[PDB]
Amino acid sequence: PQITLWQRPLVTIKIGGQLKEALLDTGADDTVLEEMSLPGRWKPKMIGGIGGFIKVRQYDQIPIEICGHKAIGTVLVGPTPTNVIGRNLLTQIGCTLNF
Amino acid sequence: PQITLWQRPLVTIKIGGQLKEALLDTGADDTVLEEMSLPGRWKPKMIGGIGGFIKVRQYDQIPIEICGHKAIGTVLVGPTPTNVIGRNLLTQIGCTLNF
Ligand SMILES: COCCO[C@H]1CO[C@@H]2OC[C@H](OC(=O)N[C@@H](Cc3ccccc3)[C@H](O)CN(CC(C)C)S(=O)(=O)c3ccc(N)cc3)[C@@H]21
Ligand SMILES: [Cl-]
Ligand SMILES: [Cl-]
Ligand SMILES: [Cl-]
Repeated sequence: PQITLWQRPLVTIKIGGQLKEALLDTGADDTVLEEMSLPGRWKPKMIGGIGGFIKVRQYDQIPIEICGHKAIGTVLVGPTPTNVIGRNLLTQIGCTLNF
Repeated sequence: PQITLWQRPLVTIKIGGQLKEALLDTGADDTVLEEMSLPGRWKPKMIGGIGGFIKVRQYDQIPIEICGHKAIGTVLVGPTPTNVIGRNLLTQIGCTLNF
C-alpha cells in the first residue's frame, strides 16, 4: 500500500497470535512494543528518544506480521508510550519513503 | 526521491537561514529541532516520546525547505537529541510510505 501521513500511520500487526496496533516509524532504528510476553531468552538494551533513555528486553528472531507482510526479527519490549515498528522490520517488508 | 530505510533517513533542511541535518520521522506528529532562534511569537509545549517529556517552544507558520521542497508549518524547538521532521511537514512535501 501507499500510506500518507495526514494521520498517524497506525497498522495492525500480529505477534504471538495476537493482533496489536503499531506505528510505522522511520525515525526508530528498532521495533519496540509495550509490555507483553515473548518466548525464549532476552538480552538487555538501552534505547534513547525524546525524553531520555529506557531499558528494554531484546528478543531476537521473533515472527511478526505487519500489515499482512511477514517478518522475523528483533523485537524490543518495554515501557514505550506506543508500539512502534522501526527500520529493522520496515526493511523486511520492503518499505521506502517517497516524495 | 525514493529513500531507502537501510540507513536512517537523514536529509538537509533549510530553516531560519540555516542548513541543518534532520531525520524524516513518520512516528513524530510534530517537527522538533535542537535549540535555535526563530522569529515571531511562541508558546511553551510539552512533547513526549520514549523516555518521557521535554519542554519546547512552539513556533507557528515557519517556512522550511526539505530536500529542495518548500513548506510552512509549526516547528518545536528544545532539547531533542536529534532534529526530527514530523508528519506536520512531511505531508506538505508529499511524503508517503510505500511497500
Ligand atoms: C506522546 O504523545 C503522543 C505523541 O508523542 C510523540 C508522537 O508525536 C509527537 O511528535 C514528537 C514525538 O514523537 C516521537 O517521539 N516519535 C518517536 C516514536 C514515538 C511515538 C509515540 C510515542 C513515543 C515515541 C520516534 O518516531 C522514534 N523515537 C526516535 C526518534 C525520536 C529519534 S523513539 O520512540 O525514541 C525510538 C528510539 C529507538 C527505537 N529503537 C525505537 C523508538 C511526539
Ligand atoms: Cl532485526
Ligand atoms: Cl503545522
Ligand atoms: Cl496527499
